[PDB]
Amino acid sequence: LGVGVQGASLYCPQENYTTKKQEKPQWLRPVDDTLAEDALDLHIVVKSLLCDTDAFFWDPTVANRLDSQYIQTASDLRNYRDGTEIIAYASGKTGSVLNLTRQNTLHLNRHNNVTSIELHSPIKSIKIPGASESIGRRSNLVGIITENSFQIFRIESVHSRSCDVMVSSSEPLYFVEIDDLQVVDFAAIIDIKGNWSIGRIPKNFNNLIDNLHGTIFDPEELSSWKRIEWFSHFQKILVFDRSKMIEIDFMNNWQTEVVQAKAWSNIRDYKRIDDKNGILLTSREIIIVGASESNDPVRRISWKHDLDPDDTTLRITVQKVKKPDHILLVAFVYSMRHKRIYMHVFSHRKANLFQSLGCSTVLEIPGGTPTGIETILTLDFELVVDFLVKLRNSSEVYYYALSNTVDHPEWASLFNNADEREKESIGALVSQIKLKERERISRVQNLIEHENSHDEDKYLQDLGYRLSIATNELLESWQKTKDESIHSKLKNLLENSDSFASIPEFSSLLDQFFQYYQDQDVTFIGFEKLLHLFLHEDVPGLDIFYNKLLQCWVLVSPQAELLTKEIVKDIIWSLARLEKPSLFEPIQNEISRSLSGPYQDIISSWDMDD
Amino acid sequence: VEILDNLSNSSSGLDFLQWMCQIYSSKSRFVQNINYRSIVPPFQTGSRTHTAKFAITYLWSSLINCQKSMLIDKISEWVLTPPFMEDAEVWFIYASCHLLKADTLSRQFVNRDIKINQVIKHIHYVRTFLKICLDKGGFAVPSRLIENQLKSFESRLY
DNA sequence: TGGAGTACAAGTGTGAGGAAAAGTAGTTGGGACGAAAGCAGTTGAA
Repeated sequence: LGVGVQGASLYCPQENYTTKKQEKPQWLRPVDDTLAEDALDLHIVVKSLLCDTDAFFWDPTVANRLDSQYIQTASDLRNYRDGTEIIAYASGKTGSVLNLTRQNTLHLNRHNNVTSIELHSPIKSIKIPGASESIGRRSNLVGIITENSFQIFRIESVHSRSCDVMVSSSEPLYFVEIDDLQVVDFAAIIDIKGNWSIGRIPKNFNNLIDNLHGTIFDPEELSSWKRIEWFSHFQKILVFDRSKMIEIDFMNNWQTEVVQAKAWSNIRDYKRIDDKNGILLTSREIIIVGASESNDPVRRISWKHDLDPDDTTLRITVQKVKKPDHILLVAFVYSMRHKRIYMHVFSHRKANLFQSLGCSTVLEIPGGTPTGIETILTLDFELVVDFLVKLRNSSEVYYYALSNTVDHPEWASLFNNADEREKESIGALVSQIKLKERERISRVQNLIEHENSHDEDKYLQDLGYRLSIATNELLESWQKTKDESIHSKLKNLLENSDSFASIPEFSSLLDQFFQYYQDQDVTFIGFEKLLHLFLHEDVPGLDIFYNKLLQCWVLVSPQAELLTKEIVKDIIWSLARLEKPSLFEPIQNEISRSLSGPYQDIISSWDMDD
Repeated sequence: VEILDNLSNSSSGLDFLQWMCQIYSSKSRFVQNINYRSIVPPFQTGSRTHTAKFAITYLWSSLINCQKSMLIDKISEWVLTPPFMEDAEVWFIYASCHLLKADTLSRQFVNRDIKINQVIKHIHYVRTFLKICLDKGGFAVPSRLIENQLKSFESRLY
């Protein structure tokens, strides 16, 4: 019994240095904050398979599609047997076909036979009630919820010689009132959209609602998410919407509103922890582990943690970890929109000493978002814990253990036509390039055969001569057309700039060509102060620009050289804009436009102010 | 938590909670009619009839910080100054500050006419601040178990 | 070996959406240094 309570509420929130101290002067850390002390706790997935099989909104009424818990059947009472583990999941086309043992990790068994009982309605929830330790035994009956009816299955004498579970069923009650029910729990006790009733389970499958019922119907809650749970064996129930928790005990006529969650948060999920005292609630904006009180079994609102994520689709599952000194309660919240879990570690001792340790987060598989996560009970400081997930938009279920110590078919469905006459007609082009490339690896190889020849020194003396007079031909039009009052190509010669075999020479040759035009109507843009845009560093030269690609394309090409040469021989001819006039030509085209606009755009056009 | 659990050149979080409780001290009434956007009461505002959570974290984490420094007079001088007449948790802290002086001074360092009666002053401050704490609303203390510790301070004194 | 029906895309009008920093909407805080004397015409009733 620590001290800092409200009576009504009780907080240990997110790293805000919790609100109590006893001042126990015992030289033994003389403080008992709700915050505990230990080392870290990092978690590591053990990824393994178990089994297999408009969008701007989401349906709250659909709950799960699977379940996994140890079941002890009817014939295990008289005989020695105690506890068999099952997993029952929906399958089929629209989610309509509901269908085991543990070696060291939970895997599907030897005879691995799906017991496909057939329905004609969409599966929307699959859950057991659980068990009791005051009853001493385990329940051997499970109930499911569909759109058209409500069903109860009864698991009778699970077999060990054949690994086959024969299943029995009750009467699927259809709807007398046309309103879609939401949640089942037993501890046909069901919650319809706005009202509930108690259903009676029979003993005879060889061939309903009791005389007491209640309702919580709110005219101003709009959602279709409800929930029901039995609380603390008194035959008290707890009923939920997204706005309040009502406590109802149908033993008497006694109804109390406990949670009222309209103002700043909402009720999101509610797991009843197998501890018959402690039960964990997920609100929006806070995580609540409100237990039961020994005086009146009504609600011991215990140490709750302010969770940070704000969302509309959060769930929770919890696993108890039973140590001989104390009881842990790790709580796993998960969302349907992204791929993350969020955990927190609670501890419990004998004097209702609920505490808190810290939080951590890990990730999931990149394809989909999680939609159903369940912990295997594991039959019951180096904390170990294990569980199964299920991701939305994939029908696979994997198994995970946590210890203390991107392909889309839409891009596939865009290619690959089934047109066999058009198959090689497309495929000719991939064989057409088998010809055109091998010429290019061989023709510049003939330029690899020659090395700085005077015969190609002549070929580059001939190069600039048809660059000089071609410039002298491309200059002499622009002077006479200069009075335009309202740049060029450098691909005019289609005889050369194909078979020139030196990078440092032509870099000098264009610098030899740059120096020639001291006159007007001809300026340039320098390559070496601009060629760095591909390497994203300081590249002050054209000759060292090759030297970067020289070490770069060594491994990934057969003989690796003239391909690297030809692209460097391409880019300077790819920026073939060396045909700027002098400064006069755009400056005289500046002055013409401001004359044409009115005197209102004179003051609007002023660069170079400060 | 980041300043306190950094410990290198740290303000230990206590000068920052002092910054929070200086510029967000607002004794104004919660008007309870307007829709609220981007503020929420229970963790970030401090209106009248609701002590701010950074205000009571500044009171817990400077009591615990002053215990670990062995200045308790200076916290007991501050908690004196704000008589939060609407809650019981501040009065439990103000009762627990005097219990820490009544714990520390009850060693007697002998095996003294002023050493005796000062502890009786702190024992009487605890019994009267815990009473006015318990008269207020919901803050359930182990009021039996604390009386076993006050008597134990006097048996060491006799 | 010309016609009857018909989905794929080139091509043309209707309003509906998006955003921000300015202003304005209701509560609460707050503004206003004086308990002196013998004496006299009128005036009490005898």
